[PDB]
Amino acid sequence: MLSPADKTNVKAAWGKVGAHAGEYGAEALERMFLSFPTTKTYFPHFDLSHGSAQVKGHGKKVADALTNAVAHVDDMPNALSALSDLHAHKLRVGPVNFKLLSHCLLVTLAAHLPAEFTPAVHASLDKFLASVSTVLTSKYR
Amino acid sequence: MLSPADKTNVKAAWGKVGAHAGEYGAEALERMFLSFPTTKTYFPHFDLSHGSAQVKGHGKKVADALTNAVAHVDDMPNALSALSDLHAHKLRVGPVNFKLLSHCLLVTLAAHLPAEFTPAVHASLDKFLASVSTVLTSKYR
Amino acid sequence: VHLTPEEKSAVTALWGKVNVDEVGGEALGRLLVVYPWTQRFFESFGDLSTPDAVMGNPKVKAHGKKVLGAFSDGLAHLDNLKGTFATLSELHCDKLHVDPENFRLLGNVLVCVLAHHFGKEFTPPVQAAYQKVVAGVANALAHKYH
Amino acid sequence: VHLTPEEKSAVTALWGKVNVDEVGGEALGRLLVVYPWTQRFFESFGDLSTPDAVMGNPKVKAHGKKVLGAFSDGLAHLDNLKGTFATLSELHCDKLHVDPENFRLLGNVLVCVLAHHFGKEFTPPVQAAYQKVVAGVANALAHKYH
Ligand code: HEM
Ligand code: HEM
Ligand code: HEM
Ligand code: HEM
Repeated sequence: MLSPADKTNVKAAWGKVGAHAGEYGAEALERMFLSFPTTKTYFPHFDLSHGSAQVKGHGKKVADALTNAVAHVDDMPNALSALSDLHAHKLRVGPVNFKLLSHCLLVTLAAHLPAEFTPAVHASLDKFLASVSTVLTSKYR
Repeated sequence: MLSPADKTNVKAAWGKVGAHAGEYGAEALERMFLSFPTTKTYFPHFDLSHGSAQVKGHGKKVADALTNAVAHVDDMPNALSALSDLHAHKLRVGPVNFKLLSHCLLVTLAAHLPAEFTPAVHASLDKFLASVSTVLTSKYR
Repeated sequence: VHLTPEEKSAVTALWGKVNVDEVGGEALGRLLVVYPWTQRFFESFGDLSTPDAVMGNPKVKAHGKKVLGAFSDGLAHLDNLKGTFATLSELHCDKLHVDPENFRLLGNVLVCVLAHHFGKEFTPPVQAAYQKVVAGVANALAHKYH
Repeated sequence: VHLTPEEKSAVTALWGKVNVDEVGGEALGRLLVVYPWTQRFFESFGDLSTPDAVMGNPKVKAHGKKVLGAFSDGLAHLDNLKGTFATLSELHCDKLHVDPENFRLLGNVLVCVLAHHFGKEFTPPVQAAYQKVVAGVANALAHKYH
């Protein structure tokens, strides 16, 4: 459950991401593929090579949805219903993977927002990605 | 979330547990200690010997709490608030351990309820235990 | 795996009593039913719409017997699982693209199934030996992923 | 662990740039902040009521450097983290009652801190190699639990 500080923290942090969210999306994916090679099992149809247009493109998509969730930090369940749908009934990504992308997203933010990645912001972002994770895997069964 | 189907399954199977809940709780703890030894770090103060009265006593407590969740299947978050508070603030059990207990609780029931432990009841019991776990871990941060 | 001799004997005694045909079908069906997401890999198997549809699907039963067949083989080479499972590991990764976490879920389902089948015979300590074993196999099956 | 000479070099060289004092105090405090239940082992440290209070607690800071210290000494034995951490593993089990899962959390926290610190330098390929080491260390530390 995101506290008022958390939502603030999250909103602040993502605010700085700005025009780079897409790039950060892409980079996180890249870090996940490299660090947790099992995650690649879900993208057999992509070119996973460095700077592949497929990864870039996809990075954008992930970034944009994250953005959308920060904006509806208050109504996540509702803001991401379609996405919860897609993942649960179409994609069928196993739940463990959500923790892997989440972690890689922290790492990426850490690496690019030195000043804003304080211990309190770190905790908030973590809880946020966890919340996003829960929403996205809530219609699994 | 638990469907009406799930609720019927759980009340039915737990119904059968009846007066053995105590012994089954103790048993689930023993299996957990033997298979996932890392869980013992939380019970340094216990005689974990075979047939420890401590374990027996502890098993009833757990079973009693599960019985209480079944009794309030439509208000678990409130029926369990106290225990959520306890596990989050005093015991501070790391999340992953909950899934270890759930799994051994599942093993015990299977071993004792051959007739009721159908694929459908198994799925329902799994979702139930996952929800209980979610509640007990809700106040962690 | 870290199997004491007495764990190894207990694994083997019990396994002697198992009907791989049936246990196999039961474990695989139960997996598709308890963790519906694992159905992604068997869209060509047909109707998996309800529990009766999965448990009784001749394709699920057949596959399950295949999987458990490969598993029993593993049980005879408990000394060299990585070895035993190498080609299968490569297949699951490279051709099938099966997320290796699926192998641990199957492990757990199987332990419930053995509990289901042997009742009291599946003692606390017999389960601890099987836990080691299914963990070993899942590791072996994931060893070749890249 | 199962590091490629190339991956061995990247770990080795980034590390050489690490101020153990700072990174250690920060890895440990971020842990207590992000995963509040880890505080159950540091009751005696004092006020951990706030990010500010953990980050500031010198007991925390000094524990952090003692932790990174041993971690540091372990990168010198990447071929045998098991024998390197055996006594520390027994200690953590038998005396401290620390759940090995915490080893993994720390590891991840550690990787976040290095990224935090090295920005650009901490590339996907460099993170990949560190992920294998933190896993490796966590595994060696949990190795003697019974
Ligand atoms: C941080 C949580 C996640 C978010 C917000 C997210 C978001 C998205 C979005 C926005 C799309 C595109 C939907 C469309 O095309 O309209 C997508 C598709 C997809 N996602 Fe997720 N995702 C998340 C986690 C994951 C994880 C952990 C995996 C696998 C390890 C995954 C696997 C996939 C796949 C395979 C696709 C389709 C790829 C394609 O064929 O283009 N997602 N996701
Ligand atoms: C669904 C799972 C769980 C349920 C229903 C449950 C329930 C309970 C209950 C009813 C108590 C007794 C509190 C009192 O004195 O009134 C308790 C205590 C305790 N639980 Fe849990 N718990 C669960 C999971 C866990 C797990 C997974 C662990 C660790 C592996 C754990 C560790 C403890 C400890 C250490 C105590 C205190 C023991 C003592 O000193 O008497 N619990 N739990
Ligand atoms: C104990 C773990 C497992 C073992 C020993 C095992 C063994 C096998 C064997 C022997 C085959 C046939 C190989 C061939 O076609 O050349 C196979 C195929 C397959 N396995 Fe696995 N398997 C295991 C777990 C799983 C799990 C958990 C999944 C998915 C959740 C899975 C998915 C598949 C699929 C999709 C196929 C091919 C089916 C087809 O013919 O279309 N396996 N497995
Ligand atoms: C990379 C992983 C870790 C390493 C290398 C490590 C290493 C050490 C070392 C070298 C000591 C010195 C104590 C002595 O020699 O008596 C120590 C103590 C201790 N560690 Fe760990 N540790 C690790 C992770 C953890 C984690 C994650 C926790 C808890 C979240 C933890 C809890 C403790 C505690 C409570 C002590 C005792 C401190 C005291 O006496 O006040 N350790 N550890």
